[PDB]
Amino acid sequence: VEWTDKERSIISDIFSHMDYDDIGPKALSRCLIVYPWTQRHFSGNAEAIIGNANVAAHGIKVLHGLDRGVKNMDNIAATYADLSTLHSEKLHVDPDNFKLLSDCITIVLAAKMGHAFTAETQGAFQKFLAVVVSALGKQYH
Amino acid sequence: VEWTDKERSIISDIFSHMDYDDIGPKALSRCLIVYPWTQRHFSGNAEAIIGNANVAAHGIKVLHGLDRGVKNMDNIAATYADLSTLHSEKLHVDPDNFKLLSDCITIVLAAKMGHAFTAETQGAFQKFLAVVVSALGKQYH
Amino acid sequence: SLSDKDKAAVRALWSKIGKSADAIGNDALSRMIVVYPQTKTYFSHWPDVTPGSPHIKAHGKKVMGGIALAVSKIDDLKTGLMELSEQHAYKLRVDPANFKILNHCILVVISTMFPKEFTPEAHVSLDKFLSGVALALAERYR
Amino acid sequence: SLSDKDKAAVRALWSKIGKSADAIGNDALSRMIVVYPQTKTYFSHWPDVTPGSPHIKAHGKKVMGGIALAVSKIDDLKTGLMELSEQHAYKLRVDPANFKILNHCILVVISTMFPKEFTPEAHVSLDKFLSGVALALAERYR
Ligand code: HEM
Ligand code: HEM
Ligand code: HEM
Ligand code: HEM
Repeated sequence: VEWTDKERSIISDIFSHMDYDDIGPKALSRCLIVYPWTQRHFSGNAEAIIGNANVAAHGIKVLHGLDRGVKNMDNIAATYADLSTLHSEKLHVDPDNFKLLSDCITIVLAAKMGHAFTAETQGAFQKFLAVVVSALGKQYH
Repeated sequence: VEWTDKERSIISDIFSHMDYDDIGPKALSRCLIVYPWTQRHFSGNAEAIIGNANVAAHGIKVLHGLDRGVKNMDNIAATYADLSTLHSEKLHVDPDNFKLLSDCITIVLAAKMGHAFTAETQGAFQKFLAVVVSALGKQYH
Repeated sequence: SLSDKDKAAVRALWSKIGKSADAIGNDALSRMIVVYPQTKTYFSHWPDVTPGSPHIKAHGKKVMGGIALAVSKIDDLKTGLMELSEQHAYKLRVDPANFKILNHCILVVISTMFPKEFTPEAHVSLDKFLSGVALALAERYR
Repeated sequence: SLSDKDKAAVRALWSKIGKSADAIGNDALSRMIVVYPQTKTYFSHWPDVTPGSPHIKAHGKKVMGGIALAVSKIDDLKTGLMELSEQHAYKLRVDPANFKILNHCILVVISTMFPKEFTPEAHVSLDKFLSGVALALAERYR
């Protein structure tokens, strides 16, 4: 991707106003309920999942993980090379799972931001997640 | 992608032994019958489609189009930038269509090559088409 | 397939948000066109196709009315949406890959408008429902 | 959904290629593991998981026997494949994204083995059938 200055500003703004501790756990628990086959990773009901500290911890890690991408928007695939290997090689996370998660991150953000999550905002945010998802799932390009 | 020498050799071999005039029309007519919504592009029955000279002409163009990618495997996204614009901007081809087509190219090749289309062969061939499909559909990475 | 649990969840959610169907459609349609530019071409016959557009607004009512129809026909989406499938396949020739795109935009809009009601449990059943709606709209395609 | 035309085409094709079901499965399973490495993990309990493997061969017979079951249950895939859905969802915990991958490998193998029989018209109906099979296997997932 060739980022426009407006995209960089939008992504920077979203991340600076996001409360990771709130958004992270929500996005991951939402992902575990909507695509329950992802639950296998955090077992090492819905109510249970939502309050599970292990789920919360990784959800927060995911958001901090996106931050290094936000820090260097032009070196994303390189930035996530190691995390990609970890999730496939050691964790056996199916590469399709990154896209499912992300949609859940976008949906939880949309709920937090409400009408401030404009179309232009959604476009920039989803484009940034797409690039990260490609690097994690190691897509051919 | 970082091509291995074996991948380059496989792709080079496949393309040097493929009869474009036969494979091209077959792949496109197969695509038009299996995902018939793609027919809209060549109307400007199955039997009719298979013998349609317009369909055949573009199927052959597709294969010659892949050849420039084969010629510079390390500059594929750049190579297809213009063709990408043409298909989206001027032709309104849905980006999902490149993946459908491609699967049809792979399937027609598999039929031609028979058991010579080994798993390793299929892997190298599909990986090359994936990279081309990403450049044509202009995927975020 | 939709279970009785899924059907009940979708009816309960629609009961709650249905009042805002027009606004949901205008917003979902606006987003689609902007975020997935390959979709703009289907609406190019309209004088104005931007988020603010009066055409977008009018059609958004029709899109969510089709979703409301889907909710009433939840027990048999194939039969209930057959005429809309025919229309999209034959008359409008809308590439079927786009149904899941509009569905995602509808989920995003419902989330921005009803954060309280759109819980993860409402989301799983509505997503299975929208997948069923997309498959039903794809009925006449091949 | 599968039309009577689709059902008849799938039964006619299976009538023709069914004799080679074991070989089709061994080959499809081999390809999957090699071309989509994320799938290898589900079979890591086997001593040998390479194209040549005796485990691959034995299981390939079981995979195409499930496809043969699907052909016999073509009128109601959901009910016919419910037990296999339960098994993949709950006991094996196979990520459902992989069903379409094996399906593509099965199409590739049938094409290498029966170029004459696997015409574009056989392909469209078999592809709609395999999509239905994947959706049925996904029944117990959520
Ligand atoms: C945007 C996507 C993701 C990012 C940025 C992300 C980030 C991370 C990070 C920072 C860690 C700690 C890694 C380390 O210790 O070096 C981790 C661990 C892990 N990830 Fe993810 N992850 C993502 C998606 C997923 C998905 C979709 C799953 C599974 C469905 C998953 C499952 C795991 C598990 C099991 C661990 C180990 C447990 C833990 O550390 O909490 N991750 N991930
Ligand atoms: C690997 C994918 C493809 C390649 C390499 C390819 C290549 C080409 C080439 C070389 C041309 C002539 C372009 C020019 O005049 O500058 C062309 C034209 C065109 N393409 Fe494609 N194409 C592909 C996929 C598709 C798909 C999937 C569709 C539609 C379903 C499609 C529809 C068209 C149409 C309508 C034309 C104009 C008619 C013609 O020139 O035959 N193409 N394409
Ligand atoms: C949730 C899925 C969708 C629903 C329920 C839906 C519903 C509708 C309804 C009710 C109509 C009016 C039909 C009539 O006149 O009887 C229609 C027309 C139309 N739809 Fe859809 N649709 C969906 C998805 C799509 C998508 C994905 C696109 C394109 C990307 C699309 C493009 C159109 C267009 C262009 C028209 C005609 C607009 C006009 O000329 O005024 N539809 N749709
Ligand atoms: C066309 C779709 C598929 C069919 C019809 C199918 C069919 C079968 C059948 C008949 C069995 C034996 C079940 C029993 O013991 O009663 C089974 C087991 C199993 N399947 Fe599938 N399956 C499919 C897709 C998948 C995919 C996509 C994967 C993984 C990527 C998978 C992984 C497994 C594994 C690991 C076992 C157990 C193997 C063992 O321990 O021996 N299956 N499947």
